[PDB]
Amino acid sequence: YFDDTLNKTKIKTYHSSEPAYIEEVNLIGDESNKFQELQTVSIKYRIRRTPQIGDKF
Amino acid sequence: TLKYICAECSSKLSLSRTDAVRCKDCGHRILLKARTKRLVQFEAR
Amino acid sequence: GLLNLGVKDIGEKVIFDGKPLNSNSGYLGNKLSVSVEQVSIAKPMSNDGVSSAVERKVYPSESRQRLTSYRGKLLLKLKWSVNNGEENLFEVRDCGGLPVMLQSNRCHL
Amino acid sequence: MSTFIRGPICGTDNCPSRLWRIIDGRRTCQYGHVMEGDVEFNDDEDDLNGLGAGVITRRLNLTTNATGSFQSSQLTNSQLLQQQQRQSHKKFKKLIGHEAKLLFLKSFQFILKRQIRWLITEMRFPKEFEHVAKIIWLKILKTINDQPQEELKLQLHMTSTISILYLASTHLSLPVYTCDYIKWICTAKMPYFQASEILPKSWRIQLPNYYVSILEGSISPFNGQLYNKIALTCGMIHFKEFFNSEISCQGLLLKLVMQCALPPEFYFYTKQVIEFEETDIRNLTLWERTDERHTGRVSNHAELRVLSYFMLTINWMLSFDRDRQYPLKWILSLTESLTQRTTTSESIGRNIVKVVYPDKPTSSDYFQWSEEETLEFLKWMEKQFLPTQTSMEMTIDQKIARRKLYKIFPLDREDSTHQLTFIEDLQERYAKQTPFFPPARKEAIGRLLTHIASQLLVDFAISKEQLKDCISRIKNACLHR
Amino acid sequence: MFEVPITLTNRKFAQRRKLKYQYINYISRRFDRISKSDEERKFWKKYEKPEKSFEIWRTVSSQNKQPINKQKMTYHNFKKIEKIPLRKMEIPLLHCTKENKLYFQSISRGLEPLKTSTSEVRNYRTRHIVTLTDLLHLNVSRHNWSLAYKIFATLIRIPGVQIKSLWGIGVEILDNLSNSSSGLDFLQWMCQIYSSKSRFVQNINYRSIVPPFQTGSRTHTAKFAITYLWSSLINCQKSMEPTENDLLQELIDKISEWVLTPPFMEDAEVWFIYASCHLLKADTLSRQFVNDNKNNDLIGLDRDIKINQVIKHIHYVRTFLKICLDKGGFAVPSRLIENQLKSFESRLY
Ligand SMILES: [Zn+2]
Repeated sequence: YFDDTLNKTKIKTYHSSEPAYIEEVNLIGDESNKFQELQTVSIKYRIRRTPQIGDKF
Repeated sequence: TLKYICAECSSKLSLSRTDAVRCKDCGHRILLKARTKRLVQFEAR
Repeated sequence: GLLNLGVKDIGEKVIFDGKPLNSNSGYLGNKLSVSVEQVSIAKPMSNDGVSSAVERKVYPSESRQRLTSYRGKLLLKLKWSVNNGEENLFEVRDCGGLPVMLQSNRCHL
Repeated sequence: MSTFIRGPICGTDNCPSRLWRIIDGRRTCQYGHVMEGDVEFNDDEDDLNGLGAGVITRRLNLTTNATGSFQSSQLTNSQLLQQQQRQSHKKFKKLIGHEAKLLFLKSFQFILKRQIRWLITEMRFPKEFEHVAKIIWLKILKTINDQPQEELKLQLHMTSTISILYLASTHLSLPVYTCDYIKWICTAKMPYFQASEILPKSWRIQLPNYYVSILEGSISPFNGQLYNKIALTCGMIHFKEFFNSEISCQGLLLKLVMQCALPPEFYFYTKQVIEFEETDIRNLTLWERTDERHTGRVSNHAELRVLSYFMLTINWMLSFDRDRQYPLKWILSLTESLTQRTTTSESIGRNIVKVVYPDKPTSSDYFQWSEEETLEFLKWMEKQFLPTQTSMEMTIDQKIARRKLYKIFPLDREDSTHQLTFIEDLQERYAKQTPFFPPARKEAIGRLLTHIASQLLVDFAISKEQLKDCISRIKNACLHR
Repeated sequence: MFEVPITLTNRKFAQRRKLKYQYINYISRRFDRISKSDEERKFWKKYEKPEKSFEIWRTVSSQNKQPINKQKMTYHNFKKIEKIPLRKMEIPLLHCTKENKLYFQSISRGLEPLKTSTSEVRNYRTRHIVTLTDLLHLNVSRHNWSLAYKIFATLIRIPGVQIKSLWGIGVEILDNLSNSSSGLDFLQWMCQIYSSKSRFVQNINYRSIVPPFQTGSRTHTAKFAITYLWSSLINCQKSMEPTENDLLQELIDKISEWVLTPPFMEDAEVWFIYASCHLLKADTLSRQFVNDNKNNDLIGLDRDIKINQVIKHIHYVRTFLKICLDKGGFAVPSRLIENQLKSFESRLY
């Protein structure tokens, strides 16, 4: 995204110990009166969990 | 053409930084980001 | 329903403009009866761009995807009784969105 | 460029780069070495019962932990934001004055040109029609520049453009005015009535500074309105000196006789009275450049006088046809057959012009509107009113709503060639009179003359008396035998 | 001749209304005494509104109020009140156009204008439209379905339609149009296009949207929404009792989505036709369990679960008819509906 105040293109980084995959990204304009800027985004991450030593059964 | 699907009308569309975040065929305010033909490698395990 | 019996039991809340009228004063400067007659709950609706935006029935899936509450407009018929009945005023006031139970007699599903 | 350092640089090696190892908690040298700080703060544990009303809250005036050593910024004054928003809500028009006038000028420039090319397609009148029209306005422009400084009285008017095309056509002398006007209204041949076209999208917006918006047919011509500006344009133009044989046309006479009681003789009758005292045996030319702003009964609107001679001829001729060449019962038959009737395009057009609902001469036909006339009317509305237009914004919602509404009433369609052609109708009514071979006839003659008065007057600026004022005028002119 | 789709060329009419009111508050004032833009808003704050209907018709059968006022009008007494308001109208009369000078001097003499303001506007946009509006009204006055529909369909595509006739000729044209559409659809599209559940009225100079034939939701019953429900129950009746059904339920749940707000919040037809749709749902179920004891020889068919489903309803509908009476509803001739319902409950025996 880009903030005019900083004149810089910034990004929100993902911070985790393990990778995932983005399953769905949903754009939320709802409850808005105008909101033309598309300010809310929902990103769902898929983290696979393979059976592993220490996982409970 | 980037794509955005209406969560409630199924209508494909391609919003721009210059248009309202709304389903142009229904009027919904929720849009699913469409998947594209994008290469991804996978380890088969 | 239970909620309308509750509002019939809370009854009235009386207030006197401080008796004035200059027995005028002592014998109250007119009675101002107030109360709530009925209470209605409506199924979730959303009109956009305010008035002039055909309303749509709102389904839970939208409330979840939007990550927002699933509210029903709560209305209650207000009774503004003046001089114990010299003048009666009704107004149904909109009291914001009451969260509705799913599969209840007030949810679309 | 900007500089590095607005926080730290490695005073060891002269390497001004910085690394973040979030796993380390360490700020380090991106290129070289060492600890840029051992201390690392604020990533709390599992204990934030949140009693803290923490009223503080950042607001960018106490700076920030600077946790980005990456920087570039700039000097700021203090929250561009208002200047940012001023700049976002700047690009509009906010002009006015000479600059606004120039584009007002420009737009006027363009629509006329669009007008001219439909002109060519409709009439197929080669380079010629096109180039004469161009220099005509080149000449018109010449004058506008001179009284410039800050003079903003450019006349033009919805009328000026057709006056321009009119005068140019007369130079060439292709047609007529009433016919041209009716044809144009009927087929919207001109882009005249709506000014949204251009390709302004933008000229539209250039807050055409009061000017431009005033574009767009604004309204339909009254009494004078349109012959008056033609005179102004001529004075503007000094048109008569420049162009030959203006206002002329033996074709308007033909148009007129065929117009109705087309008499294989009244063309020559009226041509003869015109021959007579009608400007001493001479094709009357375009009136002059009525320089004066009062624009009085110039009346020498050549045509206006042609129609006057036309009318006069009819009753003179017909109310002293001593030989009785035109039978009593013959006159009413013509006025008879005349009664309304469809039109291979023409009469339908004249209905469309009648619908400017003016002085109520056609208002009632408004009412009557002979069945189908009603139908072919709605036909011409579903074809030529569509341009009509295209709320911008006001909800990509209502646009949608509007669309839905239209869908709902879907309107349209939930020997052939019925509307025969012009010379077909013309033929069939001169056949409808083809049985040719006191107080009452005088009455019939008056009856008939009122009708033509309706017709000729209706195509034009009328003056339910100037017309006759006009009539009166030459009446007077005549009796100097 | 008919009523035009558009905001009235706001040019001379707005300054004629200044001069009219300003005179009425001036002559107004000296009477009030003869008894001891903003002016126009003050005239309505002094006179008041009409309510959601048309003409403040209200009985005339309660309050005596002795109006003897007595000929109190001696030509001499009128010219005492009038001699000073007219000289104060002149001031503003000079700044007004020559046409509006005598327009004022006509209405101040008591002359009325035979010059319909909608008989002079000369705007391409406008004009035509008046052209149209009159065409479609002369075509429904001879039932010309195939041509009235074309003129109607063009009239709304031109930028000058406020529901207006757009709905009041848009419904019959669809009843007279034996072909495509049930004013219903169009009626339900209107309902959503004019809920305006906003409570308001009064305040500003309603001078392009006066008509209690568009507007409402927050008091002022809309009449196309009441017509939508009435046309919908008549659309349910035809060829019922003569899972693709639902309609008499669709109408029970569409009127329930309401439940007081603006509609029931307001009383009548709302409650009444709700009951009427409900009363029809009780008859159909007596027919579907009527003829010669239900269908015929008895029911054995597990007692009568169907009688209990119907008696519950009959008891309910009597609750809806009663609350519609209690809450001031003059609409219902209770005597006939109670006799019908008892003679019907009989059939159920
Ligand atoms: Zn949709």
